[PDB]
Amino acid sequence: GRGAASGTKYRMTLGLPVQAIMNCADNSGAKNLYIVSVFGTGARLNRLPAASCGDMVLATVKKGKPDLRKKIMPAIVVRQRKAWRRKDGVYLYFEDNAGVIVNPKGEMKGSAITGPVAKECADLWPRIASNAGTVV
Amino acid sequence: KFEQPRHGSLGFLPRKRASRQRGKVKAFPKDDASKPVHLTAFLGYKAGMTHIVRDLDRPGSKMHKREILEAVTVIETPPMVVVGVVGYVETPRGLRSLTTVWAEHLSEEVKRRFYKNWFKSKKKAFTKYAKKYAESTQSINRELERIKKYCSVVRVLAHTQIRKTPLAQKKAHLMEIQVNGGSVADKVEWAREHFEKTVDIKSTFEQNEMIDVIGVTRGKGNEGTTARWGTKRLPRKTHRGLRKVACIGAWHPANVQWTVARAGNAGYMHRTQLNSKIYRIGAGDDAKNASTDFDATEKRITPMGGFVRYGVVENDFVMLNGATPGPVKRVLTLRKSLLTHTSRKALEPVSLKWIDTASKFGHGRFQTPAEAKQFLG
Amino acid sequence: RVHTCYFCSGPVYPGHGIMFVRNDSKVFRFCRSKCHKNFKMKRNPRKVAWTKAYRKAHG
Amino acid sequence: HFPININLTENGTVVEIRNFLGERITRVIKCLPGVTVSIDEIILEGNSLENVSQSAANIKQICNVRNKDIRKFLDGIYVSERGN
RNA sequence: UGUGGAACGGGGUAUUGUAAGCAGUAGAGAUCUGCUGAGAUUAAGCCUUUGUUCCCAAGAUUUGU
RNA sequence: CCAAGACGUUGCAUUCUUCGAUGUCGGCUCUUCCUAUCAUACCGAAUUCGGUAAGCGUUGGAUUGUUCACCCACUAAUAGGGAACGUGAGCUGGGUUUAGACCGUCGUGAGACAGGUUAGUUUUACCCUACUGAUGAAGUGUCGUCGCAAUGGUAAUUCAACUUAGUACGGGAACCGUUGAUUCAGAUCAUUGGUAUUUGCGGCUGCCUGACAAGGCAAUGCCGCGGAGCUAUCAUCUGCCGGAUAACGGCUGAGCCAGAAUCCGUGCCAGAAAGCGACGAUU
RNA sequence: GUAGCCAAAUGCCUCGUCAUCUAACUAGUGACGCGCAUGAAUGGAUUAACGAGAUUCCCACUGUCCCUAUCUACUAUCUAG
RNA sequence: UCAGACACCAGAAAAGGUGUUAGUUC
Repeated sequence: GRGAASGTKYRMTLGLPVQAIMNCADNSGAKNLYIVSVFGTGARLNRLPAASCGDMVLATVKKGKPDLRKKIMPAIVVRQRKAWRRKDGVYLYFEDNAGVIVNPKGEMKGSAITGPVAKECADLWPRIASNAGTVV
Repeated sequence: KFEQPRHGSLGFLPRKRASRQRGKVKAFPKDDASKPVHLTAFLGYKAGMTHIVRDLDRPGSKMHKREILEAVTVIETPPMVVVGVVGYVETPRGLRSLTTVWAEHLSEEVKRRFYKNWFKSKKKAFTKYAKKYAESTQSINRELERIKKYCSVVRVLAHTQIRKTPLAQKKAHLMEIQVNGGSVADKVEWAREHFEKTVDIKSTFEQNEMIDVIGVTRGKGNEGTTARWGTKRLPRKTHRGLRKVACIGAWHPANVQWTVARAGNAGYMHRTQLNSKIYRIGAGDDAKNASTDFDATEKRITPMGGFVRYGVVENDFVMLNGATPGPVKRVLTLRKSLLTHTSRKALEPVSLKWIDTASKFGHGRFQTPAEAKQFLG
Repeated sequence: RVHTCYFCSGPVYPGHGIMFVRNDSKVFRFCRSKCHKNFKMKRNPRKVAWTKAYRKAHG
Repeated sequence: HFPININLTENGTVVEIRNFLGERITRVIKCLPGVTVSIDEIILEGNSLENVSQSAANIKQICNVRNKDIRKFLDGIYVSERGN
């Protein structure tokens, strides 16, 4: 799952726990994504799996094309509203939580991404970086 | 049905207040006779802490040769005065202090350590010792010879010039520092020739050494099991309280176990945090100590308005990586690391780019008053 | 290097304030939570008395 | 396939083996007292036959293949002769 | 009886956001504008002090190789 | 165990206590033990099975009151069991749950139902102990400074990527090493976030002090920012090498060598308030 | 045992079966009925409006929760009675 | 490498051993 990423992601503040609705950033046809699990989550009692920018999650399309709904497909968190600290000392937070639809190999289902893309997400996933318009 | 690891470590209890205010070096580095005579400990005062910007020179890392921001702790370390020496002889029951030799003249700062009420006392400590030191040095010579002949461990008694620090306290802190390196005869000669002289931290530590910091942590008073031990808060519906441990034991054994979380003192405890790098040993006289080479801008370590609840650091200081136990103005002990380490993180040289001296008493926005007047009309 | 804060129009040194990017990718650097929160309330710096932008354009 | 590099230290008192089956870990073995090792054949000579045999066994155990098929992977060091 | 201590005062520092008053060739009399990043607060667990003022040469108890 | 793993064979209800009352399931919480080992470490046998091994870990959810169960996921893995079927003066009260009431079946009826269904008061610690922290008389002449260390506790864990290397091997490794993470642990408050009786500054409402200015009342009137403190795996830092070994492999021919996350010490916490030393001054 | 109605507060077997909603439901709803043991003033079947009734879902909302933190007054605490 | 130790009694088996001390028969 998460081993299909290129590069090692630093620790950052998790801002999208399970059952969080985030906006679909790509033109796949989905409007929002419902997070049901996060890849690489260990065994901690009572703690919800939580996701941050660049993480891969399993998500369900609550609103969108009917064929897209009613199933589980992998997603990548691309934008986060919770603030996280880059190792250089800058605190980042996007205006909204956003994700994109990808296959387990890591290639996104969409053809373009709307809005900024987290630099950490772009570095981990080249395909998202390739389709991104601006990376910040 | 489910499992969860224990809440907290069982190696740190009893969670009682430390019996000492100043950190006790419970272990000294193994003595190596090949190494030259040197000190293996120092005693400073936590002035405060700030943050810096540093270029990360670790190859293979995701941020190699790019700037990082790190929080650093500044400890004011004015030179310690070596006032005495004490010898230890190894016995089948452990180390035993064979004898102690003091210097001829002891300052008022260290003499106040011996009195609870120095104002009312006649200040008579070491007076007869000074008299015998002057009139007959042969008895002192026999004592030093005894240390050289029988004692296998040598520790110098040192006190800190606390009057140089901005502290209302006037009793100088005194400790024993083990002298490793060379023969026992060499240690005694080094100790005797250094009576009443001062040893600076520049001689001991070398601007990159991994040291241990020893001190008593900041006291939080009495606390409950939710805060003292990190147990889960009980549900909102609970009767008679929720910030506690629900079950404190089984039917048998018919006792509460030592391993069950309880309330009580949570803080003011003795800690020995390991592997703290010295990022910079600054000299007191130098006015450029906080100014790096990529920054220029002649400035001192003290932020604008002074260190919060400490003042202005005018003496030699040490800037350590990360946090240290204890509040500000607390006595801290820096000792040489007992373990060997060959890690790239522990061996990489440190070259700072910028040191933050904006006011920590708020949201500082200016580094120095000179450019503060520039921005302000 | 130093950056200019959006609201206060002053210099933000490394590790100070927050950097907030809008859905439109535009980047805004705040030095303190006060300027951050004023911007969230859509305050015009030209109308706020303590902002350097107002001072530059008035007087 | 991968040649085995043997280094002698302290006049053959310490034998360092490198590039064993391509591994990058250098195996250092200190021979027992009274045994001298000299140089793809290594000869260990000494007065204590038991010490010489133990040193040879230790060298053979150090150069060992783990989690591999013994029939296919025949790399290693084995004693050829033992006399006076 | 000290490079003493305390009470205030000054400077730095920080928080807020241009005070009371006055003038107007501002204003369809809320408000704007000048003096005015001013004023107010600032250790109560901020720093600093050649500033002023004041206080202290002790009372009680227990203590022996 | 036996030889053709079949056939055989050997092992791992009662009514004694309580009816002048031992609070009755599950969950939540929290701790500890066992090994009959799910994962991790170490070898051994042809991704598959065993040996030593309980050190550390063993999840998030849907339904159901449920212990079992069953599903969608994640994970190195989501092993099992004891503790008065651990745990109600710890909780909750969903199951059980007297009296209300409804239904079905049974009964001539009152009623019954180990059938369903709703509603239905969960008391008390200030005592003793234990545990958790806090003082403390007295040996050592007295008071202080600096120490010693018996004993007790103890702590770290796991994964991924990269380099090895598309090499060995005939599609595909592994040691070392590097870079980050997971869980746990002890701190810390430079930065960020949270908090607001700084009632610090600004703002607003109703009333009141004749008006302005300045204030008060509204059980902290309300709103914005808010230093300091406290605090966040929401923020940062830190967390290792010695020895003996079990499995097992050797050496010579018992003894010795090799070898595990195991045991024991270095390290770390406490300091015996009836263990101890050195030293200072001694009205 | 008609008109009806139903695994219904009535169906033992039973987590009935199919569809429905959910990533997943022994829930809930819809349909089916050889219904342990439904059924017509012991009232049957609908039913607008009403209900501190029982139940299911959805948006809004939230410290219910992740995962706890901070503040206030009164206690507790120490003292006099 | 967690021997054995006195009846009732606080419990153990078949089968085994490159354990050892003896015996019986080819």
